[PDB]
Amino acid sequence: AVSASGKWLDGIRKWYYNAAGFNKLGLMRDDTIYEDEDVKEAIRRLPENLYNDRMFRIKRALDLNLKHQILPKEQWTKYEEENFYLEPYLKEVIRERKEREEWAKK
Amino acid sequence: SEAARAANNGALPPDLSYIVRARHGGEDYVFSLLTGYCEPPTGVSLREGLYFNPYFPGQAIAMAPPIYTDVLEFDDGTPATMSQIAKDVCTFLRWASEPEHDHRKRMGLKMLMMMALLVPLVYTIKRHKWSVLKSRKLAYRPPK
Amino acid sequence: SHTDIKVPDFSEYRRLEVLDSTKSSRESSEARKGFSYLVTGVTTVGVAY
Amino acid sequence: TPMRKTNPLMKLINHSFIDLPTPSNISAWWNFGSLLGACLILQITTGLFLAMHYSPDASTAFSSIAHITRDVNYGWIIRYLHANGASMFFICLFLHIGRGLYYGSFLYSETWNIGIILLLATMATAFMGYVLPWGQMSFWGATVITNLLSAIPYIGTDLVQWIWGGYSVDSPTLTRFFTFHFILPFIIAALATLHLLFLHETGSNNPLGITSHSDKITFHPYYTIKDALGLLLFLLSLMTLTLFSPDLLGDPDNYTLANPLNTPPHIKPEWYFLFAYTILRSVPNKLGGVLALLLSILILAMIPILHMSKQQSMMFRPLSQSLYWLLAADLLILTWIGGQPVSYPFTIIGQVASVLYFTTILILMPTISLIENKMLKW
Amino acid sequence: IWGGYSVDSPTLTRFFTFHFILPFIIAALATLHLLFLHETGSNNPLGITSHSDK
Amino acid sequence: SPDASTAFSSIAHITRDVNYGWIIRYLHANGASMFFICLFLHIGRGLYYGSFLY
Amino acid sequence: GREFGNLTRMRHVISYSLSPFEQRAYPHVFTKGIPNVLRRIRESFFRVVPQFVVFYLIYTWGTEEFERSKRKNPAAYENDK
Amino acid sequence: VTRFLGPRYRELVKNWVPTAYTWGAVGAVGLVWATDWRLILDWVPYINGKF
Amino acid sequence: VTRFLGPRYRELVKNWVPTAYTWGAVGAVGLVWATDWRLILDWVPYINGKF
Amino acid sequence: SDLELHPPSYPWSHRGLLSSLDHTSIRRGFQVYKQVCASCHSMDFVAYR
Amino acid sequence: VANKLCQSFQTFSICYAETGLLGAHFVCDRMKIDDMMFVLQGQWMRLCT
Amino acid sequence: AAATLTSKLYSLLFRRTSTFALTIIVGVMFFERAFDQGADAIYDHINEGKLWKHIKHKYENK
Ligand SMILES: CCCCCCCCCCCCCCCCC[C@@H](O)O[C@H](CO[C@H](O)CCCCCCCCCCCCCCC)COP(=O)(O)OCC[N+](C)(C)C
Ligand code: HEC
Ligand code: HEM
Ligand code: HEM
Ligand code: HEM
Repeated sequence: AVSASGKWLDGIRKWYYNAAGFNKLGLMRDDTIYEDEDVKEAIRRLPENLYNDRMFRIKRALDLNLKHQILPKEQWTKYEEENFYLEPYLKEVIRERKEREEWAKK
Repeated sequence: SEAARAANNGALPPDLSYIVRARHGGEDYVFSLLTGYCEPPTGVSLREGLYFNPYFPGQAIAMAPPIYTDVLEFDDGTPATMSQIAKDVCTFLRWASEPEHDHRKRMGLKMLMMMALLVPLVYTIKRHKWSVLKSRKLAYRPPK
Repeated sequence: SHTDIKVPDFSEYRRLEVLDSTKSSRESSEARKGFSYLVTGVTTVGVAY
Repeated sequence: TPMRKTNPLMKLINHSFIDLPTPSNISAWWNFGSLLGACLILQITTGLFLAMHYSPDASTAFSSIAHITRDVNYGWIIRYLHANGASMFFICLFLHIGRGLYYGSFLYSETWNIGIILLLATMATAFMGYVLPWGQMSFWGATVITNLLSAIPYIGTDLVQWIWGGYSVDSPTLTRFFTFHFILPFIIAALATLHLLFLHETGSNNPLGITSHSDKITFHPYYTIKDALGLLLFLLSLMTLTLFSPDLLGDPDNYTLANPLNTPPHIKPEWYFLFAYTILRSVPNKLGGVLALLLSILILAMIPILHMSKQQSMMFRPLSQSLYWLLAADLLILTWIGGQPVSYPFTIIGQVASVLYFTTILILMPTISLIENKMLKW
Repeated sequence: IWGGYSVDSPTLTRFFTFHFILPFIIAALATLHLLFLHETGSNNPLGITSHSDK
Repeated sequence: SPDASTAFSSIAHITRDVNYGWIIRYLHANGASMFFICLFLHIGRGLYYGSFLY
Repeated sequence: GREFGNLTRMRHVISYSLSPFEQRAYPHVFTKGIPNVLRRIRESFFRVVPQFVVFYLIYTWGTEEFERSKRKNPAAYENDK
Repeated sequence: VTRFLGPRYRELVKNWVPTAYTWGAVGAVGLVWATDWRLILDWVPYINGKF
Repeated sequence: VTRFLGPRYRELVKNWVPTAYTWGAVGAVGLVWATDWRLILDWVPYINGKF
Repeated sequence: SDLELHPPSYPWSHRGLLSSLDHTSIRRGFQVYKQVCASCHSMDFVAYR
Repeated sequence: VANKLCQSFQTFSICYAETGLLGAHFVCDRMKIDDMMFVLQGQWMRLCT
Repeated sequence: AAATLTSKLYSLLFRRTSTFALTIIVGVMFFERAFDQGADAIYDHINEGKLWKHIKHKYENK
């Protein structure tokens, strides 16, 4: 609930965001998430163009990892640049699982 | 071993076949053992059969000082300094403990040359097989 | 489209002998392949020894 | 219609080796796994030629090895390749487990557990095999390790004498250990087959941690020569350890005959066990030291349960990476402490290192994982 | 094979090792044996194919 | 114990001093002959019922 | 059921390549390779080394402390008398 | 882990309780017989061929 | 068996004979080198590691 | 109580990676062994071969 | 067609004044793309000898 | 224009894999002896007077 200290939180989140290396590979935040079955169904529900963008950026990341190189500095993902595309879908899936479970315990 | 102990104040003289590799520091421990025999420091005393060699862990070895000048005469005719003698002893013990030393050094020389030859070649072969992946481009072409 | 695509230049990676877009590669190919086959051929000798 | 697809043996080889997809971006660390697969063969073949001269009687076990190192032609190279070979085996093993702990490979829980059981098998194998030479450290290590079994509260000594085959360690114990040491590695091989069996229906993990289905590639063209180079470097490091400095990973005193009567000073077990041994040194209680010992290796099974991050690899999560290298440094600390006599400085550092070793991976890691979760806004 | 000019202790140790190791090879080859057997199915005493009554 | 001297004495050790050792030695030594009975019959049925076509 | 035809769906990701014989085994090593290895090591430093340095510190301190107590023990007898 | 507790899971565990004690009796008596445990076997009315 | 006779089979075997000379030379020279046969090796101009 | 003195390193002739034992020193050292050493010490595993 | 491989194909030689392109051209089911290759190259090999 | 020595080495040999294996084994046939006497000459060179085979003269053949 902090104010300016919350801006400080934005600062440390930005620094930690640059501490994570996926920006070096062009990845969006959501590409990095571990793909358990909930995430699997979450990816299944993605719109085709977005799913294509995801698969291609994943290939670009793996390909850069092949030759142990790095994406050029101009092309790095920026902290404000990201679109958190997978969140609504994954939240729908997880909420559905929690609903099925809460029904299942009764 | 019992008669050996009885002949030696209960002490048992160790087999010398592995004496170099057995003790820490190897042959280096033995020469230093055969050399140091300082008279005991003031404030300490020992059993009359015991002898004060500091390098020995008990610091009171039962062994009598085995060697000194001209205990022996080499057939080579080289002088019998106790240092020369102790050096020859540690050398011969070092061989008795590692007979395969020379052949091992030889193979070692051969293997280094061999590996020195093989590594660049096999690594170059890996670079060759992998070059198609290392160099490959890829692009993204949405229809619109 | 079906024609818009074109291969990006690979001249940076290419062997020095074939860099130009003029000379026939048919003669050089025996040399290019011959070098690498010579390498594998020596390596097989080492492994055999 | 290739013949690989037809004949069943060629089918299975077409699966396990020639054709199975792998992530393209696999690095040098995964190679260690295959190296372990290689090491076992060596440890068999080489060892197979030591069993042809070794006599498992207590009265002649030592002289027979003298017979091998001296009388037998080219016996010493087999001896040293074998002994150093076990050390390389555990080095590749530790690096392998560290790789599996670092990149979040533990999520393949069944493969993980088979790896743990296979680990315990290799440990028992190395122990009984180290008992075989019948030197000072061998005999004494056996007495010290065996007594731990005596720790168990009710069954204890009856069970311990059941291992000894007598009141005290002697020839029958040596013969038994020769048999189990002979038999265990092949069981380790069958487990390894199970290990690869569970492994391949999901596929090998990649360093990024993202699924690599988009960039799968056949194993034969690339990783066979990559593993050829890794095996070549392995043989390089092994031959350098054997032909130049055979002894330094070993311990002098083994070249002395075992004495039931006399007791050796430093009494240090061979280095790969040392850290575990420190834990025994750390807890004053007997049974408590035993349970802490069993927890020292079992603890690996609890790791998947303790996982909290929504990602696999540490590489995108630097804080946990720092905890990881703290853990490695701590293992170096224990591994060094195992080589030292009890004294004021060592006992305090050993206890702190052990407690830190348990607390860093039962507490700190999940919590900083949660912190890394909150920092990335999900 | 003898390891010497006559049968003696080293030979007995040889045979102890080989006799100790062969059966475990025999098990793996037996797994190959069943592996070439099960993809076609077991034979029946009549010799007629018996898919109708498996 | 696989040595030219100690082997036979070790066998007497198995047959006598070892608990239930003779039962093991005889189940083993006769178990091999049973293994060859079962094996010869096992080959014989193959020679008979034409299982050799596999 | 995870053969290459059975794998993930993916769409218009065109990829280019070359024959190994068409290209040298060690392109741009001096100009591009070494600096790359350097940026890699520079990323690795602070995440790896300092904790090992802490190991060196605890090591030297423990050795100096054991060696201190051991040889000052007679010196402890000296201040004793 | 929290999900496992619940109104029907109590019912289920209660349904499997008799089976649980029964197999527990199976493991206990089976252990006592496999081990020739002397302590309880001294107490059994007829199984006393042990001396 | 009988079917393998035929003029094209003759043409084919004639096409593959030199390859058999090559592999036969490979196996022969390789066998001699591996066992270091004294009788065959000495005849060679330079290989005289044996005494 | 106090630990034994640690032996000094020495420039042994064979300490080097390619260095080898000088056989004359082995000869003379064996000549020392034959009576100065052998009067009580033994070598169970070494023969006149 | 035996286990039903290639759907449709043709061999071609698009020669030019300077070079040319020998080769083959075929349609594939997703699962058979490897097998359709293994035969093709083999046929070339079969003509190489 | 003129063929490179690697090419003359190629078409005469490498194009057929059996000839390739053959030249490999012959190459091993010379390389074994060459590497042998070479490395032995080196190891002999490092320590003249230490190895007994040259020490034999002080006592050999009566
Ligand atoms: C410890 C457990 C593991 C064992 C240790 C393994 C150690 C090996 C590590 C070293 C790496 C070796 C790999 C190096 C590459 C091998 C050579 C191979 O690539 O040769 C290929 C082909 O191989 C050879 O051509 C055929 C064999 C030639 C040599 C045969 C020698 C005898 C070997 C027989 C051994 C059989 C095993 C049983 C023992 C008798 C060449 O293919 P390619 O370069 O792409 O194209 C060439 C085009 N040509 C042929 C038309 C010119
Ligand atoms: C019989 C007189 C005697 C002679 C002469 C003698 N030794 Fe010793 N040596 C002993 C005895 C007794 C011990 C055991 C000392 C002890 O147990 O404290 C011993 C100990 C040793 C040790 C150290 C063993 C240990 O436990 O530290 C070495 C090394 C050794 N002898 C080798 C030699 C060498 C080299 C010589 C040089 C000629 C030599 N011996 C001559 C009697 C002798
Ligand atoms: C993963 C598998 C194995 C490992 C890690 C291993 C490790 C070891 C170790 C550490 C020793 C102690 C030697 C020493 O320190 O001097 C040893 C000795 C021995 N090993 Fe193995 N071993 C393995 C498998 C085998 C196999 C399959 C055999 C089959 C014969 C075998 C036979 C022997 C024998 C007979 C000895 C004692 C002989 C001697 O030391 O001279 N081992 N082994
Ligand atoms: C002799 C011992 C072992 C052998 C021969 C062996 C064999 C293998 C092989 C061949 C692989 C293929 C992938 C690779 O090589 O990286 C593999 C992977 C794997 N191993 Fe092992 N293994 C051994 C021990 C262990 C141990 C002790 C563990 C865990 C404590 C373990 C856990 C794993 C895991 C989790 C993978 C999956 C790799 C991935 O997900 O990418 N293994 N193993
Ligand atoms: C350790 C040795 C052997 C083992 C463990 C073994 C095991 C088996 C088993 C379990 C079967 C399944 C059918 C049955 O049980 O009758 C089988 C089938 C068969 N075996 Fe064996 N066998 C062995 C030795 C042999 C030998 C020595 C031969 C031939 C000389 C042989 C040839 C066959 C044949 C032809 C079949 C096909 C039977 C059918 O299709 O019904 N096996 N084997």
